[PDB]
Amino acid sequence: MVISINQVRQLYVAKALKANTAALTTAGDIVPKADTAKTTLYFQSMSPAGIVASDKINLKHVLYAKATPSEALAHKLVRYSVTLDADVSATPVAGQNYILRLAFRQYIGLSEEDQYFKYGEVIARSGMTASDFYKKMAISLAKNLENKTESTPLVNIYLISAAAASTDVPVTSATKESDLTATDYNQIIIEETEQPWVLGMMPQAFIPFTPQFLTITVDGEDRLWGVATVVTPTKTVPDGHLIADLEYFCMGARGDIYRGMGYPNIIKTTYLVDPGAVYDVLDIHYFYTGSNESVQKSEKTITLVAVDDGSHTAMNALIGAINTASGLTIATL
Amino acid sequence: LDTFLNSFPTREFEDDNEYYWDVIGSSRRNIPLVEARDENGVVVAANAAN
Repeated sequence: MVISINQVRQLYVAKALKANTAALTTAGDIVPKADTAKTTLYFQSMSPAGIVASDKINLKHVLYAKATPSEALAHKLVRYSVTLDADVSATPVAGQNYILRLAFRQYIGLSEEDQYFKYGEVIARSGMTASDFYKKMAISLAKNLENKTESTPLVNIYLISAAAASTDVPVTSATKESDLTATDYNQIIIEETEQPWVLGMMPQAFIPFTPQFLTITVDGEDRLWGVATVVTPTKTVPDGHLIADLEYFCMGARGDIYRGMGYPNIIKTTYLVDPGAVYDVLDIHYFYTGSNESVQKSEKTITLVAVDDGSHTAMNALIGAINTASGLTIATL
Repeated sequence: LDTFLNSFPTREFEDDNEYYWDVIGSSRRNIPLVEARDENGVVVAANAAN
């Protein structure tokens, strides 16, 4: 997760808050340290190799200092609801080929902005009702997008029966109409998916989409049958993978910048962020001004992560300590 | 004593006025320490800790 820096960013993990430098025993233990006059602030953190101290912050040169709740960094998974509009026809018209399109803004493995489609075919006959249409359209979509052949779909397909109205019925490339035995299917939902993530190689990223409907002839008029409305998300993607990458990149500012390049001849860094946990972040932007003739500012920032347990307890205590030490007025989560 | 003083050379001046000569010395220094203090400005005693 290579990022843009105001000349530097440093990350220290607040795995545990201790009162004194003597209590720093485990890796991740941290203590905010400031003098009694409150001229400078620094952090003493226990690395796997002894305690390390952060840069010293001249508390007159602090540009801003705010903390996040770990809900701001979460990515809701977008999901639409597809439905055939009662205006054109509340039920499929025989003989017409219904072709649904999923307009993706990137390819599966690339991040450049492009137009990328996936399709779903259904040909309607004299007796086919709405339920059977959604069924066959869903299975077509699955067999066409869940042709991954290595890893996982690009979007997930479900069906909702009018009886449930809330129970998403999954559909996969293996599903077949024999498995789907309901008769009150009323829509199709299409959620985004969590794509593969690698620590310092593949950044967390999503591929949005839009369900587009091609034209059918109903009364000699080419018309659009579908309704791609956006129902509210129900699933989320936390920041653990996002934060872990922040550490992986910001540990090359005080540690080894190479990371596997000369693979046999490397230095391997131990990372304390647990991808799988949810961290609430804190950040302090400051600068160094200098002496006569040296007024140019060297702006910097020190950010700190801490696991959230619902209530942002860990970070709330950490900032309470920092406000008690440096006298700042950082706000709690 | 005459043979003693007759060993050292003699140098003639023009008057009996105080004369002076410039002295060239050394450069390489190191500075002492008056004291040291912690981050809060308290002085470090000899029985104090690191």
